[PDB]
Amino acid sequence: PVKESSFVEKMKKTGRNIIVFYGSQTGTAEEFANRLSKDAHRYGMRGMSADPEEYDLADLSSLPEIDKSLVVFCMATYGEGDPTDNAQDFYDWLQETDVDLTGVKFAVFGLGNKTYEHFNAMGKYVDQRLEQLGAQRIFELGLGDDDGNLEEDFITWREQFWPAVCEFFGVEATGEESSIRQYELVVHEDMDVAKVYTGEMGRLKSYENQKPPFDAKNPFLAAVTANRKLNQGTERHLMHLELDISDSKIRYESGDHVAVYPANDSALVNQIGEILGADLDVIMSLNNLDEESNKKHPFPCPTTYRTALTYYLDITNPPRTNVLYELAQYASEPSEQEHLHKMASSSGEGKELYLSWVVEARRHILAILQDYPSLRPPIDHLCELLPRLQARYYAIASSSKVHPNSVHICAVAVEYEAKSGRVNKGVATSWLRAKEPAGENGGRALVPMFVRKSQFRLPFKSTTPVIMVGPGTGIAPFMGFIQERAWLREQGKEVGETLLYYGCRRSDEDYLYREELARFHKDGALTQLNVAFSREQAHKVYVQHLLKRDREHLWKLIHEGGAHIYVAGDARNMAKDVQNTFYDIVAEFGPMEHTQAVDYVKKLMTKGRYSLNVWS
Ligand SMILES: Cc1cc2nc3c(=O)[nH]c(=O)nc-3n(C[C@H](O)[C@H](O)[C@H](O)COP(=O)(O)OP(=O)(O)OC[C@H]3O[C@@H](n4cnc5c(N)ncnc54)[C@H](O)[C@@H]3O)c2cc1C
Ligand SMILES: NC(=O)c1ccc[n+]([C@@H]2O[C@H](COP(=O)([O-])OP(=O)(O)OC[C@H]3O[C@@H](n4cnc5c(N)ncnc54)[C@H](OP(=O)(O)O)[C@@H]3O)[C@@H](O)[C@H]2O)c1
Ligand SMILES: Cc1cc2nc3c(=O)[nH]c(=O)nc-3n(C[C@H](O)[C@H](O)[C@H](O)COP(=O)(O)O)c2cc1C
Repeated sequence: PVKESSFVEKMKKTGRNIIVFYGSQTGTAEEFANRLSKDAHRYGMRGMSADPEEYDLADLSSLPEIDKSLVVFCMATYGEGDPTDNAQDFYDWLQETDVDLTGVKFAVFGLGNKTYEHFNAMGKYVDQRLEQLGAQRIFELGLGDDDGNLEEDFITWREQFWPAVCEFFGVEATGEESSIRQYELVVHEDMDVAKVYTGEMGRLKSYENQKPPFDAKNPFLAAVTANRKLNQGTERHLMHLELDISDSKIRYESGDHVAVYPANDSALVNQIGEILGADLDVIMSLNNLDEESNKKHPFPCPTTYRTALTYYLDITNPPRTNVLYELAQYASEPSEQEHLHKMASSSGEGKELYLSWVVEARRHILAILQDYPSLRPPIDHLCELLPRLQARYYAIASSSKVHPNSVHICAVAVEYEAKSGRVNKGVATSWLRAKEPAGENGGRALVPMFVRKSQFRLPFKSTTPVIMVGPGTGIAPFMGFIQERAWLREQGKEVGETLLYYGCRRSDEDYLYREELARFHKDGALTQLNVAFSREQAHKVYVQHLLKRDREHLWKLIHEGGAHIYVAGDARNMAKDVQNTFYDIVAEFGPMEHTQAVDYVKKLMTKGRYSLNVWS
């Protein structure tokens, strides 16, 4: 990327004394950064949030040139305790630099967690490194946990952070409070249709005029060739889709991920407009009131409210506390204005109400507008407050050795009864489920997508043994692994053992790729096809039980055969239980104490022989 000029100079030229950097992948850290940046005004200060990737952090050395200057880092962790893609350069710089940061004042809030090994790795590193470099910490490191409730961890940290800042710099709670807007509304009663965004992510008309290379800013509209129901029963809906990436020049390997940009439910969009009495077809733009910022709009503009609510805004996840806080002013019934205002509390009934009535109940914006009927905010402000609609990732279920021009997806459609009382539908899966191949040329079901390279890969040597554990939709990446493994064999190569440990409720309910797997097994592509049917008997039978059963042979492949272990699917419980079972296997056949088995297994991970492709 081409770097922006010195952030320190921008701050000087714009009267800013605090800058907040975000290492964000799915926007969580980015949003916290903006919240902190906006907070500054309430304390006699002025800040800006910034993407570290667009700057050279070596300029931190010049920050002391600004009086009462301070830098805050909101850093989330990804991969294997890595830094977010956008924080890679900063991370590389921190280890390599020897620059002296004497005079620099900092604070760090990490978006870390517990269902992962190095929980909050990045956050801890930045906070530690800046100090080593000579900078002085102005407030304790924050350790947020997305497994419980990050929002609340942030609220807690934030509540103590500002007072600490005011006391150190000797500033007053000046601003106190008062509704402030980041963007101004400009309605376009004309506008040449050719310059109105209709859902594209980057360059205007980029969805209609496709031009490579394609990525997150320029997605490729892949035609949906196939979309079929995978499960045999009716309990749920599991689907297999095939996206045509021919002529896109996109490359991929088994184990990578495919991201898609979905469209919200039209009915839901319609109702929001209706309940607010807003005309959704109004063409408009929301322009930053700060003419100096590079963030000219909250989303592609000009555009209609309908398009924004459909392709650019998140209207289904529970609104964050600051959003409800800003909306409170539009609730005409006192008790309702009060509940909304108190959602941002660090303790008490207001906090409990938020955790239960909003988060736990999974109340999206429309639900709140319906249940607190006096809340009728203007459409333009709400659009400024809502977070951006994020792309959804899927473990590519095919091998490029076999399907170089097609990317496959295996997904379960999300649809559940929320405690809010309504049925919530998953944005991307509901949208993907409705995509229909059409028929030859009559209608073209297109899916905006791009590929994100992962580190989940089959061994370089075809002879290395492979142990795959992926129950449920965790089978997704392994279909690619297996197609490729079978391919290698077909190509005359010597392939080591390939074992699949799969699981589903019942063979006649949701045994995904039943036919394909049976075929691969029959042809020898799969050395063993171990399937745990969890509900075909009174007790549970899970993949870990099969692993325990085969402990002796697996240990042989692991300790003597240099086998590679892969775990995909549920990251919350399955992955951990599977990990624990491997601990026990190693502990028995080592032999060695549990503590040592853990180390042994954690080493396999570091040496690239124990990989994960899990999610929640
Ligand atoms: C690297 C990676 C790979 C992935 N690979 C796959 C894959 O191969 N296949 C696949 O199916 N998915 C996969 N996912 C999950 C995928 O990205 C989507 O999250 C999933 O398909 C649902 O998206 P959605 O937009 O339909 O749902 P959304 O509208 O985004 O809603 C999902 C949210 O709803 C909530 N939720 C769901 N069920 C309930 C319930 N019963 N009660 C309360 N809350 C609930 C949760 O908070 C969840 O976060 C992957 C994720 C990552 C990060
Ligand atoms: N937030 C929520 O409330 C919520 C609720 C449901 C699902 N989800 C999400 O939706 C996804 C469901 O994916 P899926 O359809 O592919 O999986 P799935 O069908 O639910 O499960 C696959 C197989 O794994 C078994 N299993 C359950 N717990 C296990 C454990 N601890 N260890 C080993 N095996 C276990 C299941 O048996 P049994 O089911 O009989 O135990 C089943 O046979 C998950 O990634 C999850 O994050 C979220
Ligand atoms: C694919 C994936 C990998 C993750 N890996 C880690 C990890 O190694 N350590 C950790 O503490 N959290 C991990 N998390 C959780 C994030 O750190 C946490 O959800 C954070 O709030 C995300 O912030 P963001 O939206 O700003 O990127 C992971 C989340 C996803 C989706």
